[PDB]
Amino acid sequence: MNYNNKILVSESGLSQKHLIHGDEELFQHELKTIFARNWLFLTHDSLIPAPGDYVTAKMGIDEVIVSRQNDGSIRAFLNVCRHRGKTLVSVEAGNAKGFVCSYHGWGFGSNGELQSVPFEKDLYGESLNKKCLGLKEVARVESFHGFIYGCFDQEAPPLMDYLGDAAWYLEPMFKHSGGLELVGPPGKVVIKANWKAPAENFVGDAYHVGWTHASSLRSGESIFSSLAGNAALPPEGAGLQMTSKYGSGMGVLWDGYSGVHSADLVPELMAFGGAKQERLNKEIGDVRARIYRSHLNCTVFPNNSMLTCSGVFKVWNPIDANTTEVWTYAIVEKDMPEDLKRRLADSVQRTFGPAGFWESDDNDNMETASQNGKKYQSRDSDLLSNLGFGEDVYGDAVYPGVVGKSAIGETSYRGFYRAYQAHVSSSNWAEFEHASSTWHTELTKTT
Amino acid sequence: MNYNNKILVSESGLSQKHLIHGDEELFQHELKTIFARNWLFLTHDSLIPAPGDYVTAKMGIDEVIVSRQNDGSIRAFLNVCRHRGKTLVSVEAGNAKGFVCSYHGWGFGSNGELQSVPFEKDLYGESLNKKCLGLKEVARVESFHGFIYGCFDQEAPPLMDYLGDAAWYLEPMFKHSGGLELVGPPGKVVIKANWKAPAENFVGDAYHVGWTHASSLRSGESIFSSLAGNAALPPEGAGLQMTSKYGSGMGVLWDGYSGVHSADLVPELMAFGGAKQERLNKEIGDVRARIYRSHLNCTVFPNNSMLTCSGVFKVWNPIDANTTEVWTYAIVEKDMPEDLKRRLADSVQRTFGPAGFWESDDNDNMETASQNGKKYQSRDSDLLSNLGFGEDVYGDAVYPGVVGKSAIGETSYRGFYRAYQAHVSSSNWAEFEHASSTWHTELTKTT
Amino acid sequence: MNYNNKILVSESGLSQKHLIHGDEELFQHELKTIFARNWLFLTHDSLIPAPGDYVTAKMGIDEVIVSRQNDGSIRAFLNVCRHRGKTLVSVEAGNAKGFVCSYHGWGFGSNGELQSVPFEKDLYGESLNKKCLGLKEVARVESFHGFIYGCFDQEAPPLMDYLGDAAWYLEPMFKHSGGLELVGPPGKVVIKANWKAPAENFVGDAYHVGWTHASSLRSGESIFSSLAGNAALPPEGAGLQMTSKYGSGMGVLWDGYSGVHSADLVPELMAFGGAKQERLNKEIGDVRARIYRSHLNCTVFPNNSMLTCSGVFKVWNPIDANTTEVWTYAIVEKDMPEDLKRRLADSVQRTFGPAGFWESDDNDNMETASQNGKKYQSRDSDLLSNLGFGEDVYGDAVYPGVVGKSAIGETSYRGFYRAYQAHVSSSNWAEFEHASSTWHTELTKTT
Amino acid sequence: MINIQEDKLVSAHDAEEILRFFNCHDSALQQEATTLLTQEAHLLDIQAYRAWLEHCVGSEVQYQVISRELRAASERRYKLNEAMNVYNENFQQLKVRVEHQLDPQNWGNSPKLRFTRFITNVQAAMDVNDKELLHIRSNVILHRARRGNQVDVFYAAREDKWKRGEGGVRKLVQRFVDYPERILQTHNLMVFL
Amino acid sequence: MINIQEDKLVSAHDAEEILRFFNCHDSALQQEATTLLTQEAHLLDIQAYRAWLEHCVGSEVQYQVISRELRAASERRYKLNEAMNVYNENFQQLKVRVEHQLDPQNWGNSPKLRFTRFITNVQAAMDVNDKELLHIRSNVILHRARRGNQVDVFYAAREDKWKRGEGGVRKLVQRFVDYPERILQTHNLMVFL
Amino acid sequence: MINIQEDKLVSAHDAEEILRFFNCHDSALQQEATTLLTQEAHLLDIQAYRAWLEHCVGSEVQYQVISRELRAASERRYKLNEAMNVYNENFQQLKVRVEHQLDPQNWGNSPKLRFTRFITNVQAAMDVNDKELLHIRSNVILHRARRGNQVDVFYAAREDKWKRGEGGVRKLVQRFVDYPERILQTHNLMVFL
Ligand code: FES
Ligand code: FES
Ligand code: FES
Ligand SMILES: [Fe+3]
Ligand SMILES: [Fe+3]
Ligand SMILES: [Fe+3]
Repeated sequence: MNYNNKILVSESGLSQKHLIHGDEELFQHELKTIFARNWLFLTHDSLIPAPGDYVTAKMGIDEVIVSRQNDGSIRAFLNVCRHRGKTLVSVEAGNAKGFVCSYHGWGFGSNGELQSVPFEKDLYGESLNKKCLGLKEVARVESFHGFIYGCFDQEAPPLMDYLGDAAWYLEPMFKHSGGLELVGPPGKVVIKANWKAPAENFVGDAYHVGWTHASSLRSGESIFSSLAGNAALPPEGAGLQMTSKYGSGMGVLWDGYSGVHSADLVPELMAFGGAKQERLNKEIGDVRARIYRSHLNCTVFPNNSMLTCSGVFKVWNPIDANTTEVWTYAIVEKDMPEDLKRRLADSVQRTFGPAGFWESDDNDNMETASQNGKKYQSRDSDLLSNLGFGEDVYGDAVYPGVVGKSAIGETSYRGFYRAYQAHVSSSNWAEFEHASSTWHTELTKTT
Repeated sequence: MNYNNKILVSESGLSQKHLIHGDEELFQHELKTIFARNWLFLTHDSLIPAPGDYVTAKMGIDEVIVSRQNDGSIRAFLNVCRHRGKTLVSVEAGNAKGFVCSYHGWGFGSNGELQSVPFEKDLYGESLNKKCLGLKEVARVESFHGFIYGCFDQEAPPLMDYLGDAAWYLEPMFKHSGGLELVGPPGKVVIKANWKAPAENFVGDAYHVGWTHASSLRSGESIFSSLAGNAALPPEGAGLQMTSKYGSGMGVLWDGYSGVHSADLVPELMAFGGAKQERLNKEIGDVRARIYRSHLNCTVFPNNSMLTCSGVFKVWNPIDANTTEVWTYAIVEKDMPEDLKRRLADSVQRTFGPAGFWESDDNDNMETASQNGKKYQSRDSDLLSNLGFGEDVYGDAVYPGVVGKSAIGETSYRGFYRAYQAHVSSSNWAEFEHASSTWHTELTKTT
Repeated sequence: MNYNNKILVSESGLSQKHLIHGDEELFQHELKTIFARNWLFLTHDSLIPAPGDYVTAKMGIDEVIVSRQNDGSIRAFLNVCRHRGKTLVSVEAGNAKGFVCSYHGWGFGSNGELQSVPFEKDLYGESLNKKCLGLKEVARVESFHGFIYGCFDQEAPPLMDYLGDAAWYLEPMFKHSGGLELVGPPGKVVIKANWKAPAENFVGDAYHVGWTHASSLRSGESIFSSLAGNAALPPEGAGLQMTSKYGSGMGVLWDGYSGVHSADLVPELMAFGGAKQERLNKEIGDVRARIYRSHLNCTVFPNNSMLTCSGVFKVWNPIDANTTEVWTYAIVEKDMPEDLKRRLADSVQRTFGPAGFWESDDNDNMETASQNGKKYQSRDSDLLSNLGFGEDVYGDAVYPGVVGKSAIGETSYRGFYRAYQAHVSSSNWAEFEHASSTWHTELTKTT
Repeated sequence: MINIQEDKLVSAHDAEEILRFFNCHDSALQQEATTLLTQEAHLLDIQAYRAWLEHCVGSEVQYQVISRELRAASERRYKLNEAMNVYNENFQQLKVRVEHQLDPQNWGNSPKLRFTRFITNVQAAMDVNDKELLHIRSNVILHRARRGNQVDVFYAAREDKWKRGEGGVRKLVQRFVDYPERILQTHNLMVFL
Repeated sequence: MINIQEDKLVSAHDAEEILRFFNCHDSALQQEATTLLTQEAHLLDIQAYRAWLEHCVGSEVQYQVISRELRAASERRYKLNEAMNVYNENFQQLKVRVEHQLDPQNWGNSPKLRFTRFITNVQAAMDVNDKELLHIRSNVILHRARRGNQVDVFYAAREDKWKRGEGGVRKLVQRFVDYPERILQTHNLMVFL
Repeated sequence: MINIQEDKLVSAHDAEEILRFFNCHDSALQQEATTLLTQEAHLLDIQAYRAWLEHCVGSEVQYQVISRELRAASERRYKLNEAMNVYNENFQQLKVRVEHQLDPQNWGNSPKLRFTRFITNVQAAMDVNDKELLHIRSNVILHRARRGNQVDVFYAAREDKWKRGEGGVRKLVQRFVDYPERILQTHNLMVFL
């Protein structure tokens, strides 16, 4: 397939070819144009706070070691020995000054440097140039209020610019709240879906909630429960949708601070978020303080998603076109009481973890939609994302980005796939920029 | 591989390259030139008799919903939602006026029309063109005496013409008997064989019976039991073989009405078939009335097979080059007593179903022959189908088609693979016709 | 990938692209340029000593029948029926005058000839040319002191020439000892590694022993135990490394006749090997008699390895780029007492068999190094084999081949991969020879 | 206990079987049933099919394994055959299958198959009316290995009726299995569950 | 017996549990525990979730399944949360999960799932202090089949505490499972182990 | 009962073992054997390998697991070694394997493996001659999980001999397993069945 010319995503992101969720050649091409080029979530400060602390993470199909250095910085390296290619680290987290390879015993520092080679003097003499044999380093590692992302492409925009207009929406919770911590370890489960299936669902799909999650809403004892079986549609400006240049986007459900949580948490959370909002009104204004305590369903392009308030944090780790390894963490506000932190973390896993009853509602949807993308008669069919098209705005006085001023729509799908097409058909960041110089105009056509 | 030029099947269908049973690129190409082009078995009237009745079926690797409409017709649709591509129906059979998608709740009628979209007025306003959003419809659906077949290619010959000369042989049992019913549900089992392996075996392989099925013949208590261990060869004109233009073919074993059935059914069946034959002598002539009560091992090209009399009905659903999902139904004559119908259905499954002792004899043959097609030294080797070549006739005064007037031979293999080559090297039906204008002459060469 | 031009192995075999252990297209290409071209281990005289005795073996991904003929020779044939391609023989070993196909009953002799076809006269008349329907024969079958190898390429050098300089090192044990026997049946286990991973490890990796096998050395009770955890490095000329034109190579650990064996065998073996060495001093000279009782870790290119003295004999049967079926036999000296033979065979399996505690140390190394070869960021990375480069010699007065006069180094890796590159980029043996006319000069550069 | 109006996912048939075991428990009977089934499984595992028929299977036996068509939970109109019989055998029919297994020309049986059965969750209760009839429920994992690398594993619940026969030995008079996987992924179901 | 200073791979928690069963064995209690668990598994297998709650689960229950992060055997410095709760449910929370299973709009439950559980290695010992409390250990293989060709098999050890409740029926008050596979390959863990 | 001339698929060895259990049954012995094996499996599952050796394995033990070469059912001429020993260990050899498991440089043991064993179909019979010797037959499913997504499941029948030793504790003196899968698909057989 010629990715330079193939229209995988139609103009304005109105539709996508179904094969994008099943074609293995395209999957391999995404490894290059999506995963090796863009910013990918690694970890949180709260998980590697001290010198020597490390975790392993996936970046696309690659595995990296992410290590807190002595100077307080974080560096990340391919988890592959520079000698004969053995996987260096076999655990998920720990604390260490270095890593020794179990094959021939080469020793690398937490800074990636090759520090020791057994019997160096006797075997290699002075022939070994250790300075050139450090672990392959992830070119770029940056933080957004403690959330650490990596990118293999030195040419990428800074993480903050990459978040584009989505940053404004995340800041009340990620920054002005006093900061979040990530509660690990994550749940980990393999699903037979393409990574884009959950990514698109989290970035801008509020339409499915009442029907897909009918049973969870009804049984669950949560604030959004009026939606069960599409018994009721959200109100007026019950919310909005937004998207950005580099693909990230989210839905906003005003005031839904208790999110998916069960009644055993609704009163406590609604008190806690309202109390903080009251304080934030004076610091960041009423609109932004309200955003803080509003439920955001967001995907940070390409494959990191989250539900703020509910506290769900996901990584859709790609395996192949119909296989994804789902990592699920909980996010909590640092200033919450520690007993609340605990209960919230369990509730996140209770609803969206490995045995997450809400998550289970979504699985068949994600799996079959992905798998149908391989079926002969469906490969060239069009998946639709036109809901709300021609009603989006750009450059609003209050809410930035390409915005749909309604709770339910497909605005965020269109922006996610506008960015995805631009990447799949581009050989580098410059080309992506060239292909994106009229991104908002493209998204708001007919309006 | 250039399928325009590659000789996968030699002249007169005398041999086939072994790779045809293992090559995945060819499998993908068959999806286009075999499965998307030809007639495929779906269901029987007896399984969806009332308005609203439906079943799901495979057509190649695609899945379709096959539904009895209010007007008595049958229509079939891809089992894929027109919105984000989720599988619509998760069951095998049922009765319903429509189908609602579990992802966002879109509702489709039994006629494939998009009938309702949740919150249409509030979300889409008048922007949604539902008339253009009906389920993807199977272009052609036709019946042969209650047996329903589908074809995705509007350019295909009518089913009756497609059956060509094979129709004459099937009619005594399918039509003049008063009609057959299909007893469901089918057995379903995955085997590690290429779909062509069982298809070729059923279309024209009587040679294997005495040796492959030695144990079943001996133990089984059946009418064909004299063949066990090749202890004996069939008599004189114990039968014949036939093939047709579009690939379908069968073996005819005169008078073997009790087929593979155990002695607990031989007397009853031999009485029943003989009684009916007596009545049919006056309506269709002695030759055709005898064909009625003669065992036919037939493949309706490409992947539907059957043993009349024995009552075995098979679908070799393709998964990949070395994986096939085998569906097994029983066929019974409508005017049989209902207790006989029951016992015959169990006997079909007893011998050829999931725990079919005769079927088990065939599995290793089908699996290893298919799997060897992937092995390096065997890919370019030639599978032989020359038995009886130069003794076939065309245009016989009594028995139509390309015919070998002997019970055991490879006539039907040659016709099956003459049609298969013509399809694999053709881009459309017109090209297939051009490639088939001398089909019988090709099959009867040297005679 | 253009294998004519792609530099998979750098000059002097100093490095290899990591993708060689993971790329499936290259795996398929190896089937042609490595497995269909070179000599592959089949069996030993001791396993098929009498007329009619046979075994099945893999040759690459193909399976062959290897049969002792009436005249005392051995012939080997593809285990595939010449009719419809069914696997002929389903067992691992036996004794028979012929093989009958379970599909249609065709009978082949132990000499591969098609001898009988059921109902030949009645079905085929005189039309069947049986003389042209014998099983596909392995072109070349030769013995090295009872060890039988096959090659599909009639153009290959004789086995003895193919062993090149490695033959000199194997002869003391394989010939002058009075001969070896192979004790079967082998252990058989599938590992998720590329075949080259164990092959390279056995051909020239002594560096890993002290660290990889730290636990086995320590616990094991063996002669090489001083190495555990790299607590100690081998002495002076504790050994050497060698490689040859056609890829075969080995490490030599002087005097280590008890090898990996537990203390319950060290005294007995050290007595037995020393006693024989004393006798051999007069027949083959002191250097060669010492080689006899020295531990050789050898790979006979491409995928047959062994540890003499320890008595481990391996076949790394290729399945796909990250799957290999490991066969493990024991080799014993024919003149050992039969109780010693028994205990040695069990000890081989105890340490390197399916539940081999030493073998288990190696598995993660082999599996992850292979699997990392598929990971995007590692495909184009360089696996290093430069240890000892610039210190190898050619044409030594005492020790032939390209030789590194040290126990630990990467000499044998460089020669293995010098031959591997030459094969992967050549279309035939002549081209391989053209590409190898300066093989030793290439290996000894900078010296 | 079970009220299927409240316990919405429970079939009437299943609820009837719960009732039979929750009431009147006889520990000795449970032990007897365990012995019977372990011995049966042993005979099958070593492929002593004739011994199995002779020692474990009653003349009046019905040995039945069904495959149920997948239908909607809310389905209430489509009333066609809900299942098919993978096995539905009388003694003679089992005997035919046994002869087929033992025939020296059963090519699929060379090299010899390897079977290993795991029987658990044994429950036993006497029938209320036929004091000769013992209801035994048990679950089986059945592992079949052949030809080097073929491995098939079956899982099922068995609803049995056992009755003392000649010589007073308890023998199987009914086995019923509703096989839980609709599409078999084990090449066939040619094993005695 | 166990000295964890010598038996280097054994955790203190595991060694404590060995001790509780190796001492003072009561055969009758083992049989009672077997009955309890077999009956529990039967109720679950037929999806009688309300019956399970009513007959087998105590009001004070803690039902917990953890997934432990893979760390180095020699790790002694990194002290952050070692595990997460796949399940950590009180009675109300189990009830919510049961209602979710029974809701007619739980689309994933049509067609009806098929469950088969295999309970083995049952051990039982009375608690030393709370003579009302019975420790039961057992292993489970749980087979879930759905939608023709989806098959998921779970394996786990269960550390339970059971106490007699109302009507004097023994009910589950604590279940603890440390799930042995770190990355699930069964689509989810939406089964009651 | 078994006549191997009629029951064509049955080996003489297998028929001899049927006979030993079908005759003279002692329910108490079966219970004792169940306890012994459940406790053994528990010790192994928690990787208390030293405790296993000390409490469960006799000094004179032979611990043997074979892999039998696949040969024709009708083979009667080829008489070479029919099998090989995956394990054929005396006490010292088991001890070496245990030390290998416990060595802190056994890199493959970090992160810590997870084992779960399921023991079923327990049968027990006293030896006719050595009134000290107890024959125990049992089947095992052994689940090994490691490194996130590696899962290996072993299946086997075990023919054991157990004898009371020092302190009168019954210990294993012989274990024999004929491993049913010829080509292992579990990476290795480095587990104690
Ligand atoms: S592969 Fe890491 S030290 Fe050799
Ligand atoms: S995918 Fe079917 S309604 Fe959206
Ligand atoms: S395939 Fe071997 S005789 Fe036909
Ligand atoms: Fe959802
Ligand atoms: Fe057949
Ligand atoms: Fe090694």
